[PDB]
This record gives sequence, C-alpha cells and structure tokens, in this order.
Amino acid sequence: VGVPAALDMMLTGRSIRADRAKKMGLVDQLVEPLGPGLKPPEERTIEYLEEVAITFAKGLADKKISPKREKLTAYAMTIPFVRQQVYKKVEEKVRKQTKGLYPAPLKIIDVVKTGIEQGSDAGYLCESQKFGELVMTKESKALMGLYHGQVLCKKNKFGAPQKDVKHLAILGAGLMGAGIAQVSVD
Amino acid sequence: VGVPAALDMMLTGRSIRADRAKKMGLVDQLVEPLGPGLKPPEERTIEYLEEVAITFAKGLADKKISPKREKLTAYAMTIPFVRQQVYKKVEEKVRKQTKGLYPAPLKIIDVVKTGIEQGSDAGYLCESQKFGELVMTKESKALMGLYHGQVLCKKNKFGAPQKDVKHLAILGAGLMGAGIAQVSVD
Repeated sequence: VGVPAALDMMLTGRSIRADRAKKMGLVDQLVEPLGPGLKPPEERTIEYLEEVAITFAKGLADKKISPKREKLTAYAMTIPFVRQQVYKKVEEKVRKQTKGLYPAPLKIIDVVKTGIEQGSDAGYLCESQKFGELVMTKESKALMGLYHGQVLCKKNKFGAPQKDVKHLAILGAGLMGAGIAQVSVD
Repeated sequence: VGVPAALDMMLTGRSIRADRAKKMGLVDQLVEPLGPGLKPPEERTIEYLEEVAITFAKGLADKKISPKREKLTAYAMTIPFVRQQVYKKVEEKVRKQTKGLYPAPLKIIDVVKTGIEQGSDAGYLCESQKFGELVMTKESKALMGLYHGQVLCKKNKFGAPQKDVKHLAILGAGLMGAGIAQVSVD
C-alpha cells in the first residue's frame, strides 16, 4: 500500500472499517452481508463467503482474473533523494505528537527505515533483534496488565442483568447532563 | 563539473580551448596574453602570470576570495532514480557511434558507473585493476607505435628548409583544387 499511506496507519494504532480499505487498497473486493435466510440470519452470511470464495477460486487457477491492481502512484516510483526528507519529518512528528519518552514506536520506524534501501529479505531478521528488546523492557511490561484489566472490566461481573433499562431521566442540563446524553443516546 | 557535462568530454577525446572552459567551469579566471614588453614579447607573458598568481595567493591565505563557485544546477542534486536511464543511453551511444569492438572506452565507463553510488575513496583502486588490463592488451598495444609515427612524421626530416614558399598556383578548380585551397589558405 505504501510508506506514506500506511505509515500513518501502523503506528497511529487506530483501526479502519472495511469501507475505506478499498480506497486504501488492502482488501479489494467487498460484499455486504445478508438478512433473512432459510437458516438464521447470520449463519448464512458466514456460509455465503465460502461460495463467493470458491467462485473467485477456480478463476485464480486458470487466471481469468489477475492480482495486479492517484496520490500513491505519484509516489510509486519516486524516492531517489527525498528519503531523509520524509522520515525526518516523521522523526520530529512522533516527538511533537507524543513526547520523546516513548521508546516503543520509533523502534518500528527503524524497521521501515532499514527495510527500504537495504536487504529486504535480510531485513526480516532485524526485528528478531528488536521484538525481544521492546517486549522485555520496562516500557510496556505492565502494559499487558493494563490490557488484561481493560478487557477484565468490560464485563458485567454482577450475576445476570435483571429487568434491563430502556428509559432514562437526566435531571439538569449543562455540561454533564447534555454531556452524558451525547453518549447515552445513539 | 558533472557526469553529463564531462561525460561527453573525457571519452570524446577532443580538446577544448580556454574560452569555453569558463562556461564549463574547470578553470574560472582568464587572462589574455600581452604584446610588446621591455623583455621579448612572450617571455613576459610567462612571467606575468607569476604576479597575478601571487596577488591571488595572499588572498587565499586570509580568505578574501572563496573557492566556491544553469543546466548542471538542474542536475546538481538530482539523480536518485534516473541512474540507469543515463548510462544506458550512453551504453548504446558508444556502440552506435563506434561499433562494439572497441574494448577500450567502455572500460572507463565502469569507473564512472562505480564511482557514483559506491565508495568514492574505495573507487580509486578499481582502475588499478583496470589500467593494467587495457594497457597490457592487444587492442592498443600498437597504438603507442601509431602515436610514435604520428609525432615522427610531423617533422621536416629533410635537412633545413631553403627558400620557403609564399605563393601557390593551383591549376584547375573542381573538388581537389578548391579542396586543397580550402586548407592551404588560412
């Protein structure tokens, strides 16, 4: 997909829905799900993709369709000299967004800094000397426990819900009331 | 001076007078010779440059003048990707001008092919593995004898010239007569 295209993807952390992934170019074909079926209305949609896959699949064996395919096409061959003048702009970007005391994310930049212009297949062993470093460090060692608690408190944790709510009553407008209405309405 | 600027110089063989060397940029300052002197009219011109040199020279020690300085400036930083797309154009240029059975001149191209993009100071020993090759070969071994004869027959070789000519008489116009007049007149 490209250095500048996914460089604001793989370390921004944030996910993308399937709609922009066509215009991005990771996945190419889309198929919308189904409603009612002879089987319950979601089990067919997981069994619908098998046949769209098999009707793509025989075409791949005898090559009726090709796995080939306007801003990235401007970039697509053009980096002989602007090399430092992109990841330097990113080098100070990561320390203007956050501060410099995250030793995590710049340590994936050195991958894509060395993956370009050097041995690509030889580049698949640099991160072997890197993944063991920044996992066995004091930056994100407790970050796994943060994630365990993150998933651990998105749980009901009190028995079973009895007599669920459907209406609310927010006594007082202002900044909290209209505020919590802004999230509790959709 | 540049790859495309002198690339049509160092293997075209041909010399340049001092007038175009300023616009080229090898030599920077010019000085025209002199006529009559208190000493004979050419010995002063070789003794004139000593003082123009010494009046440049004291300025170089205390830096009043600098050794710094529009088609080459377009090139001057711009070769990240057009690399093959210049010496390939030259690669078939040398075999369209001559034919391919000169193993001499392409063996200075590989110098300037490897001098760019690789170790420059390390590049000063490649031609040590090259100059010994194309001098000790059967291409130009007799070319030195051709040059000995070239200088050897630009000589009077018959005593001293007695009663030199000043007039000519060309009996018959056409292609030789007007032809040899074209060279014997200037």
